[PDB]
Amino acid sequence: VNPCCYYPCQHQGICVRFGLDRYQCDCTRTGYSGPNCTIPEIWTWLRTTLRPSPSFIHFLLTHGRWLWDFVNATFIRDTLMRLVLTVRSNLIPSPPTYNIAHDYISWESFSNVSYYTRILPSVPRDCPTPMGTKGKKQLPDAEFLSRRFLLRRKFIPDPQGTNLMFAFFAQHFTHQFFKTSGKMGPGFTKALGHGVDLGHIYGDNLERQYQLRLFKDGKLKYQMLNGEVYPPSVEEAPVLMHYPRGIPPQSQMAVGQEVFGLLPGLMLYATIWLREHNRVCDLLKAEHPTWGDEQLFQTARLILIGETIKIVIEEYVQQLSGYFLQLKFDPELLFGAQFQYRNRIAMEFNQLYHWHPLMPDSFRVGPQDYSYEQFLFNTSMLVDYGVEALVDAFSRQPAGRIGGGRNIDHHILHVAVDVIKESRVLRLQPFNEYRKRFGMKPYTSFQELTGEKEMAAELEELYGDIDALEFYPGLLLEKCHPNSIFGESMIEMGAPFSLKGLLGNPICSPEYWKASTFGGEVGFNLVKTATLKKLVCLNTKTCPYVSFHVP
Amino acid sequence: VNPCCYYPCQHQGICVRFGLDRYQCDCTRTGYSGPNCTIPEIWTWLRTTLRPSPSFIHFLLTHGRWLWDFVNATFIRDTLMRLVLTVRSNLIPSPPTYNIAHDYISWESFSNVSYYTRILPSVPRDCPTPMGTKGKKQLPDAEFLSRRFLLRRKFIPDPQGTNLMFAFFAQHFTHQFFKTSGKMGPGFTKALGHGVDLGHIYGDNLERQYQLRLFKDGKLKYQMLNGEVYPPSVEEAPVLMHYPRGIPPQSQMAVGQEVFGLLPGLMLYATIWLREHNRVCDLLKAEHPTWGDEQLFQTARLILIGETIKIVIEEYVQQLSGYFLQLKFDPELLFGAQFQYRNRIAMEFNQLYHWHPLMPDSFRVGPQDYSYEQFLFNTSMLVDYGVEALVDAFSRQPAGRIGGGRNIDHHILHVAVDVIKESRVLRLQPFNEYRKRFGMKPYTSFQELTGEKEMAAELEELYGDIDALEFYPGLLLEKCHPNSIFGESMIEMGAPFSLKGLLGNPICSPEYWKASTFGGEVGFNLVKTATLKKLVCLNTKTCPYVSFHVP
Ligand code: HEM
Ligand code: HEM
Ligand SMILES: *[C@@H]1O[C@H](CO)[C@@H](O[C@@H]2O[C@H](CO)[C@@H](O)[C@H](O)[C@H]2NC(C)=O)[C@H](O)[C@H]1NC(C)=O
Ligand SMILES: *[C@@H]1O[C@H](CO)[C@@H](O[C@@H]2O[C@H](CO)[C@@H](O)[C@H](O)[C@H]2NC(C)=O)[C@H](O)[C@H]1NC(C)=O
Ligand SMILES: CCCCCCCCO[C@@H]1O[C@H](CO)[C@@H](O)[C@H](O)[C@H]1O
Ligand SMILES: CCCCCCCCO[C@@H]1O[C@H](CO)[C@@H](O)[C@H](O)[C@H]1O
Ligand SMILES: *[C@@H]1O[C@H](CO)[C@@H](O)[C@H](O)[C@H]1NC(C)=O
Ligand SMILES: *[C@@H]1O[C@H](CO)[C@@H](O)[C@H](O)[C@H]1NC(C)=O
Ligand SMILES: *[C@@H]1O[C@H](CO)[C@@H](O)[C@H](O)[C@H]1NC(C)=O
Ligand SMILES: *[C@@H]1O[C@H](CO)[C@@H](O)[C@H](O)[C@H]1NC(C)=O
Ligand SMILES: O=C(O)c1ccccc1O
Ligand SMILES: O=C(O)c1ccccc1O
Repeated sequence: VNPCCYYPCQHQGICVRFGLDRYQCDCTRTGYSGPNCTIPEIWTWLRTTLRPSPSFIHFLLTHGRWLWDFVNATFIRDTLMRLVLTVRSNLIPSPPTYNIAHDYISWESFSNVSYYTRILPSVPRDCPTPMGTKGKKQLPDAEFLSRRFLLRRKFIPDPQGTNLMFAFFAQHFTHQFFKTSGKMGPGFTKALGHGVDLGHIYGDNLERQYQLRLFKDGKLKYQMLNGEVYPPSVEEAPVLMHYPRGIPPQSQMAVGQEVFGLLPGLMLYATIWLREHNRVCDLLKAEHPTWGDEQLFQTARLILIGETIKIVIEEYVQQLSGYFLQLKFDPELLFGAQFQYRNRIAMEFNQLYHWHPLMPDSFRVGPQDYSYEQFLFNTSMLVDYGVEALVDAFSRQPAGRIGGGRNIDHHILHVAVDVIKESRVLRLQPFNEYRKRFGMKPYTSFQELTGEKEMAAELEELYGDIDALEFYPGLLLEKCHPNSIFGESMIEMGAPFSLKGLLGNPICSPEYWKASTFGGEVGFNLVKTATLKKLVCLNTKTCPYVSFHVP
Repeated sequence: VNPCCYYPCQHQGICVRFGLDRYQCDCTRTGYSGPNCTIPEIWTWLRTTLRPSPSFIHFLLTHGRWLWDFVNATFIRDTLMRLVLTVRSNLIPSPPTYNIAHDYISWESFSNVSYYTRILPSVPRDCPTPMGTKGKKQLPDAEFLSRRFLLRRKFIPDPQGTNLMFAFFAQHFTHQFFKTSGKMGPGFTKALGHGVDLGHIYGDNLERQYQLRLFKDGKLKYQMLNGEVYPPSVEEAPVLMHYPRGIPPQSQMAVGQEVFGLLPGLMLYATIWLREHNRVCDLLKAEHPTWGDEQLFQTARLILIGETIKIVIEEYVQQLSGYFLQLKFDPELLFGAQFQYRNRIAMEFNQLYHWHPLMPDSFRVGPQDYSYEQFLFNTSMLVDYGVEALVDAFSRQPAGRIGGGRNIDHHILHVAVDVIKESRVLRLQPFNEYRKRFGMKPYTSFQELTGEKEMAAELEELYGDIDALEFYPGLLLEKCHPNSIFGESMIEMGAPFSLKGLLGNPICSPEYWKASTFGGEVGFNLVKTATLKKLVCLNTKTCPYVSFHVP
């Protein structure tokens, strides 16, 4: 039996098989010694014995508004902000390690970027069970598993007050790096940027960019409807889009992210960001009359990437975390650390970001309450209503609790079923293993995972061992932090993926974080001072209620 | 007139144009303040006032064998070795900056790797002269310039004792990252690895790899001739090669670097390294009976990359530098520094590596003395003679002095003419500017550059201003260090390009420099203990004189 199936090596040691039987754990720089990397070093032991519970830390970061307000106003902010950054980022490896194709480091894994990387090698195809050593020889029927525990019965709204504006933002945003290759199979991605390259705006390939490009003042092609700016028509800018057959080019918006074409929510943001890139071009042109198209274009894109990363950290992540510490985007807090300004999308991080439970039961656009059947492909709602309008709406309606269970609207429940299946193809290791890998202690019972006894009892008969509970179901079915949108593992496993993928962008490097990179103090400030509100409102005839938090 | 043409911004400040006229220098983190980044900071001034002449340093590193021997045996070795590494690496920017297409940072420059990057933006196409502000309005006719100063009259051998074994090594080696795209124009490269990916052995693209692959024990296809191993035939492994029309597949060796097909020197090494990869596979298979093709293949490639980087630093660079300090390859000397494990090939670094003057007047293979006319495409010399034989030969014959002037054999003189021309297309800035950029003070006269008065006088009438002397000619025509293969600028500008491109490989990162990456302590040591001699001799029936230094 493959010894590595027993996941022998601890604390990130590497299981290497030898001989027919045998295996050896590589505990290089692990912090532990021993045959399974279990015997700590004085400092390592001392370090972990004092490491305060993730739960505790969370508690602190969410209480004492008063105390925190003071802190946010002292230097201690940056101090912490930096600390968070560093310690968080360390769990994610760089350079990348393994891929769907290699549970080893190989030059090809490091070079071929069509692959999504992974943090934990697959459960060896020669293990006795589909999870390794424990559990049933067959896993719960996803359809069922999804219908029994992820299927929304009564809408549970997210307590943080996360509204639709955030739900759509998160969607649209994450759809620039999660873009699994259809024809290539799972574990392959079309987004070769692996990060925030704003490729869903400019196109995932050069040709497609040139298509959406106006080639005048560095602008992106667009069109006027009701004397307002929207993306161009597929007719105008002949790019490939995904619209149900029967919808004509003249009625399709060309945009950069083929899929975005079906959900006014997506196209809404796609219009704001287009509008923005065009506006920035005009600014640049003022300062640089001597500038050319590309120079302008290229520079604008650099600025937006800046805007995007700021809004994402200070407004988005703030909301999602509910922390009282005011997060801050300042790539200089890292100029002292040993950070690698590079990022590669993890298949695990893709699963984890399947926050479908945010989606509501019905989409209320004022007195009007639309159905999925009226939302899902409506090629007119955007133009009809207008940016400002829809923004106000989405800003007001709440999105559902993410973690917790049974909160995924049936219209998109299939997605989650597919996620489970896909996971298995990827031979993803067990939830409990990942619990460890990301600093946590594994669950000892289904009753501990979920906060209750009922479904914890069924999962038990279903899976057979907490040590066999899968990644995604484990993430979605774990008990939620007091009044949080989700629980411990979501944060403890997601945050590193998130923060490494945000600071590890070439523009956060000391090399590019020069004001010249952005066209001067002008462009630079745009980056240094972005706001979700400024984003919408400067590109709309009238500023509505804009916020990730429902009023 | 474009103000940036005057190269106003000092010490790496960035010239940004503004308004029709105007310009502003971005001295962010430059070390200087001021309108042109000229007013130092106390520490910066203090730092440069003590910075000992590069010449001095060189002197020290080349005398006192006695004193050095002691030092090489103390910890002080590592100490220095590390220092060299860090301080050297800093001149090369990471992430990369500009490209043939953009004299600005642009996401596209950071993403599109078909581009060779550059350290210094081009001389703006709107400047009054082809070099900016100084010099003639037309540059010296390359053909002439090459015939008057680079054309060998009497062979000057390199004093360091560099032989042909080194000349060919350097050639073959550098032909894995210098691989300019024919159909794409200058400034475009086919080697998307930008470093030591050993792509000239395994192929520059996946398909081509699979072609040269045997798919058994992780081996590379090969063939037997005289009961000895050589690469396979183009017939056997149908890969694309470059052989004059009329040479049949059955008579062509398939190898990985299409061009290598024409020069027994290249194919000689290509055979050694193939032989090696196959041998390592056998080792791996012993330890890992349970291993598969890919696992074996992939792992072997990782080990060779290791071997290659060791031989390159400790034997190759040692010889080429003539230092008494014993250089050392230990990626851990960097685990403390803030280094970025990534590398991108500089167009400037490509020019600089055009060491054609190494090539002899005639190739002596024992009593036999062959002509270029008998060497240049001889599809049999290798098989005829045998690895061991040719190795001994090349190890004994000396190669010419690189720097100095008039030492390029006429058979390949065209190459240098083309280099000059190509430079101009790239609109490469002036030698003197690069002198500064890499820490040096610019030459004040042609007589100072060259050690003499004669040709210094002609270059003067030719160029018109030392401030107009071009990159390559300036490198090749500058006065050689006492008994060195070349002068100051070659080392001061080449070493950083070299050392950053050697340590900035993902395997030198603390993430991959685990013994598990190489299949265990076995593979690991292969890397940790490589020798040019071990390389040849373990793959040959008999060990000959092998060395980069002529006996
Ligand atoms: C009207 C609402 C939405 C619909 C109809 C929807 C549907 C889908 C579908 C069908 C897929 C493809 C996999 C499959 O075949 O099941 C997908 C993938 C995914 N969705 Fe959504 N989704 C919605 C909202 C969201 C939101 C709000 C987010 C952001 C949390 C999100 C995150 C993801 C992610 C990250 C993937 C993976 C994409 C990839 O790897 O290519 N989705 N979604
Ligand atoms: C029999 C000896 C050699 C011949 C016939 C030769 C010839 C050439 C030729 C023709 C090119 C293409 C450019 C052109 O059209 O002129 C080339 C490029 C170059 N050679 Fe050689 N060379 C020889 C030895 C060397 C050696 C010893 C080195 C190593 C120092 C070297 C380094 C280079 C470099 C780096 C390039 C640029 C390649 C690229 O960018 O694609 N060559 N050589
Ligand atoms: C990246 O890796 C994938 C898988 O190794 C490569 O895709 C396959 O490549 C082989 C050889 O060309 C083909 O037989 C397959 O049909 C390819 N497609 C898929 C979906 O597997 C891909 O070519 C690699 N890309 C690079 C640039 O190396
Ligand atoms: C890398 O950059 C080069 C130049 O920008 C791209 O090559 C050109 O791309 C355009 C659009 O496809 C074509 O019109 C040219 O014919 C292409 N070839 C050359 C030699 O310029 C190249 O496509 C880019 N590669 C990527 C992956 O972005
Ligand atoms: C108020 C104190 C702020 C400290 C900020 C540290 C950021 C959170 O750090 C996280 O802590 C977890 C629990 O120790 C670990 O498991 C994670 O690896 C780590 O990223
Ligand atoms: C015996 C002393 C060894 C010192 C090793 C330092 C490595 C050489 O360092 C070089 O020195 C040059 C001159 O100062 C600078 O111009 C270069 O930028 C730097 O890389
Ligand atoms: C190492 O791990 C294996 C598998 O979990 C176990 O059987 C073995 O006893 C462990 N050895 C030690 C010393 O912990
Ligand atoms: C599309 O939405 C509009 C409002 O924007 C609504 O009037 C119309 O009926 C919808 N069409 C469909 C097919 O749902
Ligand atoms: C800045 O540089 C320009 C161009 O070399 C020069 O004309 C100008 O006088 C300089 N200004 C200062 C203060 O050095
Ligand atoms: C090729 O080299 C061999 C020796 O290896 C020599 O005998 C033969 O004449 C050469 N052929 C050519 C065309 O130079
Ligand atoms: O810093 C965090 O804890 C965090 C948590 C969730 C999402 C983003 C984050 O930065
Ligand atoms: O360290 C150096 O000075 C050096 C010089 C030339 C070539 C390689 C090198 O490492």
